Amino acid sequence: MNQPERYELIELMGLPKVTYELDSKSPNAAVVTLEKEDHTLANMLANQLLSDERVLFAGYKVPHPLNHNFILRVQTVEDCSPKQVIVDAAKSLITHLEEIKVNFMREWELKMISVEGVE
Amino acid sequence: MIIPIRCFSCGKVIGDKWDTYLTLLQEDNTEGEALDKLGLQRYCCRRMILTHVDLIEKLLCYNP
Amino acid sequence: RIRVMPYSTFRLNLSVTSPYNADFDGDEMNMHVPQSEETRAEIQEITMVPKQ
Amino acid sequence: QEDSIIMNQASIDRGLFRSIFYRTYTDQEKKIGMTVMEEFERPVRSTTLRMKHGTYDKLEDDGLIAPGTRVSGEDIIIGKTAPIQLHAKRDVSTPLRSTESGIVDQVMVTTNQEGLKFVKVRMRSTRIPQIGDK
Amino acid sequence: ETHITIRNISKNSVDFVLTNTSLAVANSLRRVVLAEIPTVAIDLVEINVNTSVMPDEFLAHRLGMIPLDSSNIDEPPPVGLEYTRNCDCDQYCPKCSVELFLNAKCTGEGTMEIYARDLVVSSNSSLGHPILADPKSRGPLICKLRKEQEISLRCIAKKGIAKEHAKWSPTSAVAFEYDPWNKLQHTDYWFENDADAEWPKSKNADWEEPPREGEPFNFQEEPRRFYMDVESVGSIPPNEIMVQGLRILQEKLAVLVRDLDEE
Amino acid sequence: TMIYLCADCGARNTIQAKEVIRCRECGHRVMYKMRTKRMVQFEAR
Ligand SMILES: [Mg+2]
Ligand SMILES: [Zn+2]
Ligand SMILES: [Zn+2]
Ligand SMILES: [Zn+2]
Repeated sequence: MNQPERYELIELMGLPKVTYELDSKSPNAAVVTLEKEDHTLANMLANQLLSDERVLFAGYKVPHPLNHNFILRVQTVEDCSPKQVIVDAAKSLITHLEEIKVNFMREWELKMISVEGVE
Repeated sequence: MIIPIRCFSCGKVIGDKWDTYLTLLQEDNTEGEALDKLGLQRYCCRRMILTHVDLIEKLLCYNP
Repeated sequence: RIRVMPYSTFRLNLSVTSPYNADFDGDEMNMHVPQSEETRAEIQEITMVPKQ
Repeated sequence: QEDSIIMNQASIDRGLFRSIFYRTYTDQEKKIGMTVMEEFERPVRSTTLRMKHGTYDKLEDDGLIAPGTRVSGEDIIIGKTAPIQLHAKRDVSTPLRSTESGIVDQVMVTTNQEGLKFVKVRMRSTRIPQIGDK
Repeated sequence: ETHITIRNISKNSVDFVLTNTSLAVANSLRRVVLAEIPTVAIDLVEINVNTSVMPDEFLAHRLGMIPLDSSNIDEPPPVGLEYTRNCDCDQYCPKCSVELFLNAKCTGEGTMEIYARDLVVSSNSSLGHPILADPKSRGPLICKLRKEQEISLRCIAKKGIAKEHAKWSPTSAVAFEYDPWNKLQHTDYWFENDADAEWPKSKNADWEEPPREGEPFNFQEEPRRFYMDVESVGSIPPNEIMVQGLRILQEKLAVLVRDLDEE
Repeated sequence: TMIYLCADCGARNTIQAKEVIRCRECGHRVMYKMRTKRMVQFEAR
């Protein structure tokens, strides 16, 4: 009866998927608010985003398990950017994903042969 | 009433795996252990065919 | 201070459960909304989970 | 926390603790008189008085609903009438508590003695687990 | 380099091992596969006559979970239909939703047993066709009947992800276990009388160390090597799921970049 | 007027308003009501 609409979990109600906004405090550091997409994309740009020596902070946390979104704070400090730090990250990811998407499509058919066939 | 279809915890389909189940614990002299021969390694859902009550044979006989 | 979630129960704050000597055994709790802007003031400046 | 539990939605989606809630509405046909009739006729907004927020648009020619018509709200399901231009038809028909919803399982129309008609309506309303259930 | 090292496969599950990668990505792959992976499933029934014992409400929920073929899906126009929500057509149309039929009657007097077989698609080799997990059977069970209890149902499937209802995920579960001994001590085992003595070594434990010493334990070490094991429902071939996992995971990272380099 | 159905036989009683509640080629005196047409909107959840 007061069950939020499920489809309002996978569809931005005219809500700007991403939003990039500096802070104050902190200086040279901004806070990103991706919406209707979280708990997956977020964890990556972290346990990986922190891998760039350029970084000095890596936010990430869902404010409430009812709202389907999440913030991300990055500080850096000192030259750029940090809209560029997370993109350099995202890019390093998509490309690191295929690294495995290919090995998969490569080793699959390769151990499909040993279980008979034929052709 | 009739098997749940799709176990409660996973997705493992169980609608298919009963017309065949019952034809062992009462028709092949194999144990409750026999379901293991149906790909039930997890707890899990396999307590699905096991903890089930056939409430339809005993409901179907009320003909209008 | 209300606001405002969905699903049909009253979410309230665990550290406030002791004063209401009552768990979540499916308990009910009543809500009384003020009207006039002169009481809204009383139960804000004197009676408040904080000042209590 | 403190005597409370959190349940997996995936499960409740496949049927954990899904239940049904049949409710049934009894209604006869009193007759005092003299000879005062009171049939289950469909109320006619031409000389009734009084009943609004219907809608009676869900009653058949029989003045009774047909399963399994999606009934919700304060919808009505039976219709009464009691004599007294354009006079006179009253309305002692029973509505449906808004707090309930869902379709209509089946209805059973028999005879009482008494000596008139006698209807029973049952509606089903699936109930899923929701935050706040015991 | 590598990255994956598969072991056994079957027709419903795919056991393998990740290599050069981080924890995050692992989990973030576990999740992906369990949720946002487009599939077909039925999400609307119209009943005409039903004098059986399962109520209409009870059939909808049941006719739903029964898996269907999906295969390609993300490849329109044909052999794949885009979400029925963002469709170029109005309301509901076969161009973005597959119609299904169920006209079950009774010609016997003993007892009927209607399976997933009796349904009827349309003939648009989508598909489409449900599945038949059962061995040379006819599919998952739907309902039973006695005398004259014919039911007539119109079913149409849409496209959806687990997120929207557990009904869609074509994925059973997943079975990972990074660091099977206890290198990084990411866990404090409860004794009760003797530690490495109460807890069972795992089948996947025979692929590593670091017993002996007293090195002492390391710490510059991050968790790599993850022993996953994906199992599908039977709705769509056993990966499939995995393959289509990253395809809509890369594209989820992209969304981001494009919303930051354009402006 | 409409049609009704008996608790046992089920044969079409097609009986008239204000009369007597019963059957025709049999006995007992109750009766339910045929399900409407009626293609009804049903979510699968
Ligand atoms: Mg107590
Ligand atoms: Zn299970
Ligand atoms: Zn369409
Ligand atoms: Zn009869």
